[PDB]
Amino acid sequence: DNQLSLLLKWRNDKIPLKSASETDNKCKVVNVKNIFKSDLSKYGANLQALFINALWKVKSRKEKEGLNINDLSNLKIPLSLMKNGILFIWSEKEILGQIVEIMEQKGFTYIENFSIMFLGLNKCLQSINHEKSIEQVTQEKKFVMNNLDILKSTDINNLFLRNNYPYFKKTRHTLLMFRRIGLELRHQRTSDVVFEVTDEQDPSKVDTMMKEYVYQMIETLLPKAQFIPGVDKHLKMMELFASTDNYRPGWISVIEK
Amino acid sequence: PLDFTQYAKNMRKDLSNQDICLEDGALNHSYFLTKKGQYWTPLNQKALQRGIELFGVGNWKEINYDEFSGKANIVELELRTCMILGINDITEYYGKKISEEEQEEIKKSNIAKGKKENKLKD
Amino acid sequence: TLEDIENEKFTNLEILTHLYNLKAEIVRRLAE
Amino acid sequence: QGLLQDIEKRILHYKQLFFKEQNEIANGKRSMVPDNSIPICSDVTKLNFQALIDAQMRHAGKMFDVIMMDPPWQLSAYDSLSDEKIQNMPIQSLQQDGFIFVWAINAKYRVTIKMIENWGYKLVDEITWVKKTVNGKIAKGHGFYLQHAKESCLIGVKGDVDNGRFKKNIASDVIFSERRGQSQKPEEIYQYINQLCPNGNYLEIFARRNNLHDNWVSIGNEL
Ligand SMILES: C[S@+](CC[C@H](N)C(=O)[O-])C[C@H]1O[C@@H](n2cnc3c(N)ncnc32)[C@H](O)[C@@H]1O
Repeated sequence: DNQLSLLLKWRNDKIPLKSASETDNKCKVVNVKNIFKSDLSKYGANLQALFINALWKVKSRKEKEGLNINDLSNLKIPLSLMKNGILFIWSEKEILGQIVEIMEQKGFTYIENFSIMFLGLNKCLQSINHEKSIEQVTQEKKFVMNNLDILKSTDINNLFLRNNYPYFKKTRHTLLMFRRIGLELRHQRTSDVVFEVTDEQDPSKVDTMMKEYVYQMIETLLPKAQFIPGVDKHLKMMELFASTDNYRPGWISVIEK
Repeated sequence: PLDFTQYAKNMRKDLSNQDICLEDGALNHSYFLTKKGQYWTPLNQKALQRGIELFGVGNWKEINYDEFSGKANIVELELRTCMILGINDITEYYGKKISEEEQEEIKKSNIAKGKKENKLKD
Repeated sequence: TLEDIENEKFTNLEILTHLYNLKAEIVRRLAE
Repeated sequence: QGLLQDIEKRILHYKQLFFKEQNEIANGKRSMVPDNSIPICSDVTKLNFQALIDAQMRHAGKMFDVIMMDPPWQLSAYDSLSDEKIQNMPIQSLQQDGFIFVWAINAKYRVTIKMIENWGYKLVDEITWVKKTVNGKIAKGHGFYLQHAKESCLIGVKGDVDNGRFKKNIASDVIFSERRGQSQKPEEIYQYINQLCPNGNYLEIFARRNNLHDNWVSIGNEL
């Protein structure tokens, strides 16, 4: 049938949302007026990973705010900052070619891709029966995940999300990966495709419990950039456009403020 | 244009092989009912009949030497000769020169045997 | 290897994918 | 010996089946290939593309609306072509106002974007085909950083493409369908193209006989 008991199993497994760590030696928080206009060579050196949690301002996202693709070109990544490592970036459908060309003009070669397949929660709720806040959406998602054996007879193509786009309806959100060669990678442990039940208002803004999935993917892809206490005197992972509340241990959080 | 039957006929006449299109522009469905490179053309049938009238049933080594069909499958040669003669047992019809068959008509009208598949049975 | 000759689906002409040469294999094996 | 007798009996049986099949074909037995399809057998390098263009002008009066390519990349196939030879194709002449559908592998994602740019197209979309199993689960795969479970169809566009014969905001950019024979694209791509361009002129390059459809001009070595 749907097999949604297996396509949504990660949302009931041993993946909880991780509690933030206060300002100590395990995490470092930097407040900058603009990363795209500032020199990052001093905040961290020899970065083994660089995740750019970029929300893009495109025509697809209507009446929203976000970064601009033309502003990524003048982002200096010095060699001392970044010798060997992978750069992670969220991609829309309008700017994939611009992203890949801009990253090629800096020294990074496209290596991979990662997409999220979106199932609507309204469709799942309606199949189960026969402005929302984040806690309300969380409890609705918990309700959907509980009654996961009533909508098992439904056709999965009838539950997919179909958002408006000029050419084909939007059903996925993709993360591009680029690599610079001057890493002790762990290779095949996460699939390119993950299934998520999401609210339809703005699926680009990935929420917790799925951002945790991305963090776990990145941190199992790079098992030697972890900050072991005492052993390492500097952090090795940097995440730009961080959340001001959750400071992940072992990372450098850069928040625009 | 708003006529895909006639448009397909004309395009197949001008840009497709003679083994893929008919004279009027229709698909040669026999070509697509067989694997590529194994289609028996009417030219092959004419060459087979010409070789039969030239040399007879006999052995098929000579017909594969002078290459009337372009180095075709010899098994198809001693299979499609049975269709014209009407008997799946041509052992007694060995080495006979025939121009007009005169045998298919008489050997396809035997009611004692089974006239199945437009052919008499051994 | 007698049954494997026809397990795969072929075209009508190809179904004798080795009976083509088995036609002479039988003759040679009857010769000696 | 007994094996000779069994072989002779099997020969007689398959001979009878053979004879019945060609009798049926001579009667007028139709084929799985649809009518109204225009198959062309040639090599694309040796092809006289001017003749094809002139025929398309003579009959249809205008060039193709959707072009689909599944290029033979130098990744392993057994009939590959160089990237410059594929770039040397006169794709700029076969189309002026319409879409192009190029199936790109991960190793050839960047060069596919580059060729689509060089041919005069703008990369605007991309359809992901997620492979399903018979049970309905995700089919796994192999990669270097991650496991591959999808294939990419990069979609460029050039010229006036909204002129009353292309449809916007039609179908999902995800195909969740079972894996058919090797290297065979899902059948729903043709339905999506029908939703995109109803009853138009389509050209597909590097075609096989299983890709033959109504209204589709197809070019290939085996087709
Ligand atoms: C990599 S494509 C995949 C086949 C097809 N796209 C499908 O979905 O089944 C392989 C086909 O390309 C065709 N091909 C290879 N070289 C060609 C050439 N130089 N010109 C035209 N077709 C070619 C061959 O006929 C082969 O069947």
